[PDB]
Parts: sequence; C-alpha cells; structure tokens
Amino acid sequence: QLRWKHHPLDNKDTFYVNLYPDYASLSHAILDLVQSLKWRSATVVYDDST
Amino acid sequence: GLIRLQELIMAPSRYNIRLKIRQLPIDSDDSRPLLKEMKRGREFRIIFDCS
Repeated sequence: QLRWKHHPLDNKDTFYVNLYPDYASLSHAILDLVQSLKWRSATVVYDDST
Repeated sequence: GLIRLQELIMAPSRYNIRLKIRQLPIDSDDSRPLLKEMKRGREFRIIFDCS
C-alpha cells in the first residue's frame, strides 16, 4: 500500500504493508515547528474531513 | 465522532463559545486521570461521545 486508510484495533487482518507516513509523526513535526515559532495565535486551513 | 463533530468545531464562526477537546482512553477504562484533569479544569458542561 502507498496511500492511507483508517484501521481499527478489532480490525484484525495480518497481511498488508503500507508506505504512507504516520500522521502523529507529522503533527509532532508541526508541533516542534510552531514551538520553534513560539506562537499563541493559530488558524486551521483545510479542505475536507480527513 | 470527530467526523461528526468537526461541524461543531468550526461552528464558532456563528458564536463565541470556548471549547476544548479530549479523548477517552482508547483501550483502557481508567479515564480517572482525565477526570482528575477535568476536575482541575473547573468546568461544568462536558460533551460525551461513547457507546
């Protein structure tokens, strides 16, 4: 796999491999970025749900 | 619930409510730390999405 899909825990298959990056890593990256920016104002810009 | 919550998240275009967000423990049932946190939080009006 290459893109991303949500996967629950009771969702219990075995045979898969993906290369999409984990989102929590990305938000951690943005976190340390704005911590390097040291802001107090923010504004969420986005297209859809996901 | 976040998919069916984001509407209320962006809904303060219309209104000036303050609003935070927290998650239940995903596997455990010991939410008692979180409840301790909200007891420190001094709030009295809390949303609950759950079974």
